[PDB]
Amino acid sequence: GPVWRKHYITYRINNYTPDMNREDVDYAIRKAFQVWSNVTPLKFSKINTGMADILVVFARGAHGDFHAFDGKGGILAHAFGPGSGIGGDAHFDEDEFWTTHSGGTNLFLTAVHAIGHSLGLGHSSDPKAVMFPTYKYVDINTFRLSADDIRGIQSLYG
Ligand SMILES: [Ca+2]
Ligand SMILES: [Ca+2]
Ligand SMILES: [Ca+2]
Ligand SMILES: [Zn+2]
Ligand SMILES: [Zn+2]
Repeated sequence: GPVWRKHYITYRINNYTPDMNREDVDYAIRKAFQVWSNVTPLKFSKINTGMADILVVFARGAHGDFHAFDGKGGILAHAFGPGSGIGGDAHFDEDEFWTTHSGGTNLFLTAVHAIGHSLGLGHSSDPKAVMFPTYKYVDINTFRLSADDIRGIQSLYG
């Protein structure tokens, strides 16, 4: 389905979770975009004003779409495929406790998955894939895209 038809993509962090230090939110999101720029021709840039392609939002409960969040647990985040307006945007449930580590829900790992959707990927049935729909903590020692994820993204880009 839909893909970005340009190589320079922008993102903006709409608001910041109080669960984390501001700089750690910025870094987690930046690093998550890097995972995907490493395996595609895409370039990602953070902007702080105006309309970005991919808006990163922390929100809880009903927050303006059909994908209302459900309090702590269950659904952690959701994202829209490429397109105008809400297309591309990535939403993170503030009722989770976001972190840089194994405690709570790791923001970086969740953002890698969400951004996969923001770039046009669907879910994988392979539990080893980052696009599998259940969160799995892995350290940034073992984390890597799986073959399934790589094939998926290169079938869309590059
Ligand atoms: Ca958008
Ligand atoms: Ca939730
Ligand atoms: Ca929170
Ligand atoms: Zn949403
Ligand atoms: Zn998903």
